[PDB]
Parts: sequence; C-alpha cells; structure tokens
Amino acid sequence: PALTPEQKKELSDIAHRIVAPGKGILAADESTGSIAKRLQSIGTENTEENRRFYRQLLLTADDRVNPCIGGVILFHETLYQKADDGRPFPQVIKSKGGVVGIKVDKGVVPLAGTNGETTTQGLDGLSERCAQYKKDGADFAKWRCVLKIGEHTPSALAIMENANVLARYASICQQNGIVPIVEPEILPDGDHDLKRCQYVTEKVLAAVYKALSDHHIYLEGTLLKPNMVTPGHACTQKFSHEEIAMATVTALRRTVPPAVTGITFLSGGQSEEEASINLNAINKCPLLKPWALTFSYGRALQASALKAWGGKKENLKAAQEEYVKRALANSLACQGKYTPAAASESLFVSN
Amino acid sequence: YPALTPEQKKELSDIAHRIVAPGKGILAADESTGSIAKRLQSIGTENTEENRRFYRQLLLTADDRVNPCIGGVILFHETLYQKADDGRPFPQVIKSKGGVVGIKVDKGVVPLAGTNGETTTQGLDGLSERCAQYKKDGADFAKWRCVLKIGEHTPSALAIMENANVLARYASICQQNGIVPIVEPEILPDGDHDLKRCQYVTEKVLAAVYKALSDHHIYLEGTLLKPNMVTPGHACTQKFSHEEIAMATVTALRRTVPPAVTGITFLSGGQSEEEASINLNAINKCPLLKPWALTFSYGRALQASALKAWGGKKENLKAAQEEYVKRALANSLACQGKYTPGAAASESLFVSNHAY
Amino acid sequence: PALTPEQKKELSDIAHRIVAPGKGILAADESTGSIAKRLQSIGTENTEENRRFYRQLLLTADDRVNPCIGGVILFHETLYQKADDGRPFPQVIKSKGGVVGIKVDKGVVPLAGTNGETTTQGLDGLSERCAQYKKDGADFAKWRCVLKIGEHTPSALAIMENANVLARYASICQQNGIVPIVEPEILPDGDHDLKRCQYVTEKVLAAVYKALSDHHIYLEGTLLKPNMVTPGHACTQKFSHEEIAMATVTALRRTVPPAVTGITFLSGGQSEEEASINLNAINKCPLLKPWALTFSYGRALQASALKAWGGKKENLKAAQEEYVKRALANSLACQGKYTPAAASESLFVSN
Amino acid sequence: YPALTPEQKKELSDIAHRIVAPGKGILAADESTGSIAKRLQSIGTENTEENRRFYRQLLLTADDRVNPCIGGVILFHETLYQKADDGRPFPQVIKSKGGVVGIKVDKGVVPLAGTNGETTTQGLDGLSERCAQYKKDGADFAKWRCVLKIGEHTPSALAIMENANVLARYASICQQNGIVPIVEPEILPDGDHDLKRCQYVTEKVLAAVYKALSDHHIYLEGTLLKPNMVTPGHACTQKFSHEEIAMATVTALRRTVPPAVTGITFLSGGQSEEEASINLNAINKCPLLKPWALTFSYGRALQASALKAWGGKKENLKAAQEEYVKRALANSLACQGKYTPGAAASESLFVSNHAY
Repeated sequence: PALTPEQKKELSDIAHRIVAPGKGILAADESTGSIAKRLQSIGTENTEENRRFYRQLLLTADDRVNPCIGGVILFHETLYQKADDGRPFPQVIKSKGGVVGIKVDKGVVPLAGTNGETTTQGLDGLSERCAQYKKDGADFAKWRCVLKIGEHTPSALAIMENANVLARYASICQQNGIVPIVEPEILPDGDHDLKRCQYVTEKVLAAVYKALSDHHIYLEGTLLKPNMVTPGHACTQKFSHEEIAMATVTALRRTVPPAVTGITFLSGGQSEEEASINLNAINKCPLLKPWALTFSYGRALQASALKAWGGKKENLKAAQEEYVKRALANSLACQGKYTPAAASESLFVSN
Repeated sequence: YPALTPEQKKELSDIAHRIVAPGKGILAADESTGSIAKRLQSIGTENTEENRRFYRQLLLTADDRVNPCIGGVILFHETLYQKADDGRPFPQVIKSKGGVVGIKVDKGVVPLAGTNGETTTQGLDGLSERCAQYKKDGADFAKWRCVLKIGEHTPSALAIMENANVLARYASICQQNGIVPIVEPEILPDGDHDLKRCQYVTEKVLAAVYKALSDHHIYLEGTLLKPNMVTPGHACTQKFSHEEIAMATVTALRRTVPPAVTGITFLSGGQSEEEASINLNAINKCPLLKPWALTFSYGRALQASALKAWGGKKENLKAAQEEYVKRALANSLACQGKYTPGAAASESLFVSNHAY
Repeated sequence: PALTPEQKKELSDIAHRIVAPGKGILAADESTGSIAKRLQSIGTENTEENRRFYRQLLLTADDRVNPCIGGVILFHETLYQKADDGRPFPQVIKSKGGVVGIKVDKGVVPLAGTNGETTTQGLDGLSERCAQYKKDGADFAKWRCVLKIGEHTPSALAIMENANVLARYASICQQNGIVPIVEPEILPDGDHDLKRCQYVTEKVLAAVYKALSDHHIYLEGTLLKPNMVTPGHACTQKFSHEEIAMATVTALRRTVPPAVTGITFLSGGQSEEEASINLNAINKCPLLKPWALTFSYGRALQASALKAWGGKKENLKAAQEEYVKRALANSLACQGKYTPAAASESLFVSN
Repeated sequence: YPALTPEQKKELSDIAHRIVAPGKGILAADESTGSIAKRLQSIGTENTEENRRFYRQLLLTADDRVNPCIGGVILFHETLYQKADDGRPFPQVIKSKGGVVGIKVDKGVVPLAGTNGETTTQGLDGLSERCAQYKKDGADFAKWRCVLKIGEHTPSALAIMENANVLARYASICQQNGIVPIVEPEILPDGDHDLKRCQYVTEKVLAAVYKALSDHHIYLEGTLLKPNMVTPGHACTQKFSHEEIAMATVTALRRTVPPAVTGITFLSGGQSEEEASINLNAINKCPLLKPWALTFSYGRALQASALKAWGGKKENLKAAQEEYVKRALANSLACQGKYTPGAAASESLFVSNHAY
C-alpha cells in the first residue's frame, strides 16, 4: 500500500480545503526568469527586493480576499522571504485562511526525436525537497507539463512521457504528506479550432489518469490543473462562452474520475475578464460535475495589479485593490454568480 | 475523423438513458442453451426448445407491475426470434411493456496460452453484420462478457489488457451499427481473498477498461458498464457488513468510471436474491457523490424463486411470475435507495467459474 | 508455460524446414474473390474447376521446383481439392518436399474513429479450425494485417490493435502444433519516400515483437512476413536496389530478435523481376543478418504463369515452365547468386 | 523529425565499436564514494580521497599487457578529475593505453511507492548539460544502472515499465550530447529462484527495455547493453552447469536484443572472478548464432584479487596490479571463447541488494 488511512485522510483534508466552496488558488510562482519579463513590462528592475515587494503586495491584500483564496502557490525563493512586518510569507498566507503551496518542477526539457516537444524535469531529490517544504509550511505542490497542438503533436511519446513524470512526481509528493496539483497544460498556440482542442484534451487526460492509476496515486488527495478547452489563439473562427463551457465540461466528464477532489483551471493567456467569464459559464453548465471546478490563476489575477503598481510604492493600495477585484470576481465565478481595459488585454505569450 | 455523427450519438445516448431511467433496471434472460440447461436440470425439467420458450415467456409476460421496474431485457439469440402463445414476437412483448430489447453477442470465453487458467472472450468475427441484423430485428443494446479471476498471479497484465481491448472492439462495432454496448468486465468471486483485494483488482481492471475505450474512440455517453460489486471472496473467512461492501464498491467506481458513463448495472454474482437487493440498496444510499445511475442487470438474482416455483409445471405459471415480480419490485426500490426488507431468495446462487 | 519442450521442438523443426537454405514459399492462397480478379484479367471464368486447374497447374510443376519451394500456402477450398490423378493437393505438395500451409484470417475490417484503417478478423473458433487443419495436413498458417502510410496513418490505435491480433492468432496456432507466419503488411500505396517507409517499418515491427513477447509466443517457431522497405508507389524520387536492400536490412536488424527463424518477404506489387532482384540485393548485403531472408511470393511467382496459361489447357506446360523459372530465380536470389515483359510488369493494385 | 544526423550516428557507432572490438571488455571502476568505502573497509583501509585516488591509479596504470584487453573504463565522477602521480589526468592515462573513457551518470535508486520494495533510478535532471561537460572533459560513453528483483510479485509491471522508460530518457540525452549509452537493466541474483525463473524475467525485462528504446527513438547501433547473465538465484538449492547458464543466457538475448545492438557487456553480479570468466567463456562458445559482441563490464570480478593483494599497503602496488592483469587476460580470452583455466578469485562476491 502506498499510504495508510491516516495519511490518506490528511491529503483528502488538505485538498478539500484549497477548493472549498467559492475558493480558488493564486498562482504566484513565477521563476526568477519568468517574473523578469512581467517586471520588465512595467519598467521595474528584477531585484530580490522588488520581487519580495511585489509578492508582499499580493499576499498582504485586505481581508476581503480571505474567503476567495484557498491556497497560494509560491516559488522557492518566496517561500523563504518575509513581509515588512517580519512575518515569513507562509504564515502571512495561513493567517488569512489559505494553504501554502510550492512549485517543485525544474522546467521543461526537449524530447529528442520529436517536432519540438518537451518533457519536464525535477524528480532528482524531490522526496527530500518535499519533506523539507512540508516542514517549512507548504502543504501542496505544483508540477507543470507542456504539450502543444501542431500537425504531429502532441506525440504518442510525448503524451506518455509527460503522463509518467506527472505520476512519479505525485507519488513522491503524497509519500511526504504533500498534495500534488497535476498540471497537464495544452498550450493555446496555433490555429486549431475548438473540437480539436477537445479531442486533444480528452486524449491527454485519459493518459494522465491511466498513468496515475498505474503508479498507485490516491486521487482524493490530488488536484487537476488543466487548460480550459478553447479554440487556438490564431483561430479565425469564433466561439461563445457557452460553447467553450460545454466543451470543457464535456471533456472533463469523459476522462476525470469523480474521485478527484478539485479541478483548478489555468488561464492560459486569456484576459483577466474572459478567464472569469468562462469559469462562470463552466459552473453554470447544467451537466453533472462531481468535482470542484475553480481557478488556479497566475496572469489572470495579477495583470491589473501589476500595471497599477508600476513599480511605485505609492501605488500599493491601488494595485492591491485591483487584485482583490479579480479575486472576488473569480470567487463568484466558480459558483456561477458572476455577472458583471487592463482586465480585457489578451495575456497570450508564445510558449 | 470521427467515429460517430451528432445524430448517431444522440440515438445512442437516448437509448442508454431509457434503460436506466430512475427506478429501472435490467433483466438478464440471456443464458446460453448449454447454460440454461444447468438451471432446468435443477428443477427436474428437460432442456427442450419448447421448455426454454415457455420459461422465457413466463418472465417476459409477468403482470404490468414490472414495467416501471424493467428498463431493458437481454435475450439470447434463440429467444429474440421466438414468439409468445399470443403469436407476438418476444421483442414486441418487451417493447410493449416499456422495455428496451437487448441481445447477448459474445461467443464465450477461450483460454490465453501461457497463463494460469485465464481467458479472453471471442465473438468479433462478423459482429458488425450480426449487429445490423439484430438492430433491424428490434434490439437496441448488446452485451458482451469478459471474465477475470482473483488468484495467485491472476488477473495478469496480459489478461487485463487483452480483455479490455476486446471489450473496446466490441463496443466500437456496436455503436457503428446503432447499438448501445453494456461493457461487462466481470471479476469472479471465486477464492478466499478479502474485500480490499477485490477492490484493488476491480480498480485496476476498470482503469484498464476505460483507457481502452478511450484508445478505441468509444462514445461513453452511449455505453453502460456491468461490473461486479466489490465483495469479499466466496471462501473468505472474514465477515463484512453491507455498508462496507457499499463503501468499497462506490469508492472503486468513483476512482475509475468517468461521469460521462450513463449507468452502471451490476451483475449479481454468486449473491442471493435478497443479498443482491440489500447491497444494491446500501450502494444507492452511500452519501458519497455518484454521478451515474446505480442499478441492476441481474440474471440468477431475479429468477431463483421464479424458477423454483415454476418447477417445470404449467400449473405454477402465475406463481413463478409472482416471485419474479416481487424481486423486480425489490430491486426497483433498491435502485433508488428505498428497499427495506424466503429460503429460495436467501440461497447462495454461487457457481464455480460462472459461464454462459 | 505456453508449450512443452516437445511441442517447441516440433515448431522449430517445421519452421526451419520451410526456410531451409535456398527455399522460399509459394503464396497460392487467394480468396475466391481475389482469384476472381486475376482470372478475369485473362478472360477465364471464376469456377471451382478453373481454380482447381490453375492450382493444380502450379503444384504439379516439374521436379526442378522441389529444392526451391519449402512450403505452399493454400486457401481453405484448395486444401480439400484433389489433383487429376486423385491425390489430394497437400500430398501433392509434401510428395515434392514442401510443407503445407493454410491461410486462416477472415479478411480485414474497418476500425472506427480512424482515417480508413483496418484490423483483421478470424479468431472466433480458430483453435478448432487449426486442430482440424493440422489433422488434414497443414503445418503452418498465415494471417494478414494491413496498415497504410498516409498523413495520420498508421495510427497508434491501428498499430497496437493489429499487433495484438497477430499475437493472439499466433498463440492459438502454436497451441495446436501449427507454426504461424506473422504478416504485418505496410502497403506501398502513396507518395512517401524510402526513409518514411523505413521509419514506419521499424515502428510496426517493434510493436509486433513487443506484442508477441506479451502473449508468450515461441519465436523460434514463427516466421515473419514483412514488406520490403521501398519508396511509395507514387514517389517521384528514385532509389537503387542497394538503397532498398540497405534500408530493409537495417530496419529488420533494428527490430527482429535473432530468435525468429525466418523472414519471408511479401512482394507487394513489385514486378516478378524486381522482387527477385531486390531479394538478391538483400541477401548480398554485407551487414550481419541472423535469420533466413527469403521469399513468400504470390503475385511475383504467378503473373507470367497466369498470362501464359490464358485459360487454355494446351498452354499448361508453357505456364508451368514460367512458374519454374521464377521459382528458380528466387531460390538463387535468397542466396545472393541471382544475376540475370510479363516479368517486368508492375503488379501494384490499390489496397 | 530525426533525433540524430548521419554524422552524429557515425561518431556514436564508431565509439560503440571501439569499446567491444574483438577481445576487449570494460573495466567498471565507477563505485560511488559510499560504495567503495565498503570495499576498503574490507582490507582495513580508511576511505580518504587519497586512498581512492591511489587505488584507482593502481588499476589504470597496470602494465601495457592489459591494453588489448580493455576497450573502455567507467569512472565515477570524482575519478574523472583526478590525476596520476605523473600529473597526467586519468582520462589521458586511459586513452593512452588504448581505452575509451566512460562516466557513471545515474544518481542512485529511489523507491516506488505502492510496490514491494522496488525501485527506479534518478539522475535525469540537468543530465544534458552534465553530459556536454563530461564529453568536453574526455568521456565518450556513459553508464546508468537500474535494479530489478525477483520475488513474490516483483518485478511488477510498474517497475518494469518505469525502469525501461527512464533508461530510455537517459539514452536519448546521452546521444544528443555525443555519448554512447550503456543501458544496464540489472536483475539481481537475490533469492532462491531457479534458472528458468531468471530467464523468464530477463526476457520480459529486456523486451520492455527495447520497446522503450524504440518509443524514444534511440539509435541502437550507438548503444550497448549491460545485463545480467541468466543464473539461478543466489539461495537456489539446485545446481546448474556452466553450459546451462550459457544456454539460458544466449537464448534470452536471442529472443529480445535486436542485432543492431553493437554489444552486450555483462555485469558480473555476485559471481566470483573465476566463475564470471568461465560462464562468459561458455557463452562465447555457445554454437547458436550471436550477432553481437559478448564481452564483460566487470567491477568486482576484475578487482577482487587486486584489492586483497593491495591490502592498503603501498608496497604491494605491483602485486595487486598483477592480479588485476591476470584477470583482465582471463576475461579477454573468455570474450573470445578461449579461456581454459586462487582463493580470492573463487570467493563469492555476492552482496544483498548490490548498490553503487
């Protein structure tokens, strides 16, 4: 047996907290190189104190966020940083009613023989890392795999390998009391339409859950972090929020066992507002959906806050109020009760 | 390159939903001729076409209190072409009472070389033309049975994969020709294993099945599954409550069966008529979320009392029919969570390596 | 264990006879509908006696064929027919030093969900059929799967299913003392070039042998019947007999364990003469090749005999001498010693 | 979309052929630091960088009678950057004697949750940049070890598949960066199983490996394999002749290893120096056709006498070296079928769950 009954209950508990009703996740875990591009976009230098101040900005927003945010995914460096008032960032997060999460993958690597496809690395020593992260206050984890729709992608070799590394990663995580968020991202890059994303999404989740079965993963103690199902970014043809919602809820109904505790969508380049509108179309779909359907958003919670901060410490409480509007909009959207410029900008970046 | 058009998928889904509409279940009257003989020998009756015609008729024409109970009826090939005394074809007897007509299409288990007594099922050859015909002739769903066993080194990786593949080939051919497939990967109760063993293996098997149905591009909303409940093995020394069997069973399905599956219609196994109904009722009362219909596809466990009451004697026709009805009514309340409860219906109906 | 030591030795023996040095197989097993098209091509009516006379024509050719032909694959009907002199056709075949073979597949069937791909049927009741065929004098068997190179073919589902039915078929065959000839045909249809056939050939054999392992097949008691590796039929670009030979011998070296007793190529639409020339390029390749590399030819042994018969009983010994020249040319070609109109005709037919 | 250009494939194949050119074999001096300690404790010597530097030097600088014997030498990372007393880097000592320089790149076994004590190996992270470096620094082949065990329900389907996958990832990254991979799927001798058990399992494992290398688009002609011989288990009561071990071993390879594989360099296992050489010789004398080089990649079984003779004492340097040489000469005649034959070289070198 991979896990005892006591360990199993710890993971089911943690997982049910994160996606408790009306709650989602703040995906604040950009690498140093990734937060560089977002900082550069607003003229701000990429320094440890600027990254600490921006992350402090988001975690210390006012208590209206506390029922909207069940967990916060951090990057290594940030997990060991402190707020201005001396408190370490994980206590800041718990103090407001959220679970601390840590991103543990070490990025993507090319898979030879293929048309530009990648797998993901980071399992070397992961068991010790997780033990220490759990000791230092993290209770869930994140791993991101990346597949792309092209004419000979996602490859069979690609789907199989990424599904297998996901499951390893998750086996290790649960051995150490850490709930794994399983992230199989199909990028929106390309001109494919909606049905094609739906075919490819179904195909990839089927392989993911098979691989999870094979490796003995306790599914009640996992979260699934999939793309919404949407046309490609360069698709000429257009589709409604209902067509997207149907197509996403259909693909997940056909592949994800009800035992999975929560589905926390990535935004994938969607504008802040479209991400919220779609998330709401999905939770208003009449079809039966046996799991939480909520948000795990990075860019679609932070773009308005970033441009309202501008790097200027005076703008803190305008930036913080921009985050809290998107945090509140999504908490309503994952219950179907959201019906409403920098929030309308496409956030799509190639790869 | 899609397997099915949007209309083909709507017909298949409507059919699958009529069969498990709330309160309803399936009567499996689909015994092979050599299998049903072993039943009539047990009530001292010769195995003639006419005694088979008569006993089937008794089940199909029981009074109209069963109609809200019976969503589908699975027939052996022979029976699909037989007629009541009325002269009405049995398909039409079934339809007129509100049920969908089903047909068993497998051709029995065969052994897998190099394994400890494990089997696949055969019957794909010419299946597509057989289905087109069965569909012209009134059938709207099919059944195919695969058999796995818990044992030392069984079910092996080979048997789990080969059996799931062939269920996937069967399912794809049925849907091309208009017919909802019931996917039955039966794990036998033979052996002394405990409940958790049977749960582990059931989860492994059903994950392999639904990966195979995905690889073969099967339309799940036009499917049903007929699995075993998660039960201790037949010879197991230890005792498990009905609520433990409900927990293990609902948990095993929630870990493997995608919500898109329209329904799960359990086989009775070796269980007695009364145990089959109580476990099914405890299952529908499990407060865990269960996004599919949980109902019955019972062969022995709808017919044990009827067959003992009938005894071979034309004079008991109405007395047999009544015992069948009382069980169909029991299982209709069980398949809604509302069954609160003789010797025939408490008797174990277990047979080593069930075959039909 | 699938098989005892005594059964294993019977199959290794049979398999080594068929592909003994300088010997190949006559693939005379066309269905009734398939021999119709070849008969119609020469004006002859498709009647049982005409099919019996044509098959009698080939099996009763003079004793110069006896060291060229190790086995003869027949169709059901023919296995139960007799020569003019009363002898049943299998005794005719054995009397000249060859093994009787029987084709046991029941043709191809479409696989739904795919771009025109098929699997193959015929396992229903195959175990009994083989028991009876073995009793009636057959000692090996044939099963044909068909894959096609197009832009999304051979599919993963297609390769996996055909590899699995091959292995079933072969498990049954060996249980009954019958050596299975495993036929994974990649058709030459299309405009693909040589490397693409080589990639696809390697990919399909890798899956075939894995599937054979999984099902416990005794490989010393099998034969492999693959396509040569060649450009597609509509390829503009041109390739030498050496390039074909290298590419075929490379693909097989990379996928077929040395334990396989013999490789008996299908001709696939090649002209009688090209089939012979290529077979010889292959056996003259200096690279190491641990198995017999020989012929299992239907069309490329019979086209000249068919057109020389013309349906006229007077032409019997001109037709029979045409077969015996192609039989002798190939027996030399599978040893590298063949160096030399109706024999130059492309025999390619779509599907 | 090819993994490798025609030149990349020629470099990889030339390298693979130098290493197993006829008569030659591999010296595996690639012990982890915590593993080699367990060796020097056995001759009462402290495990210091300098005692490790010295013992490796003794093996690498043995007289030039070993050069026709040793095609490659696998080094632990530490040793690749050490120098002889000459001041010459050990890579250059090896090259100058006619051998190819190898490097162990795995990072040890880790456990697989949910299994009976089974493991994968780890070490892919940053492997590509590690290889580029190792290649700049003189290394032309790599080694990665996976460990499987025969037991009740092991090796399981999970462990067989996961271990083959990760050997395939390792192999593809090595070839991108210029380096011939040695694929080592070691099946341990622990247990009391017989020879046929170990043959069955070896055939199952090597079929999974070579399916995985195909799925990952690995260039087999630039590969080597280091498997175990097919041997009875360490505790097996029954006795098997060397010719039976040759039969089972050559048969297992001929059923699974494609002829394109350039060579098979066996690990010694728990075998004594003398048994390792005799079984390897019986293997090369098997008259069955064997289209690949059959030679040695021996760690313990090239070094047991050398290490006991050296004893930690600088004065025995030439006496240790001589024992190593005599074994390298024995295994060079064995790896051609021509070995006709002390206590150190008859001693079992078995250790429960070998790790390094």
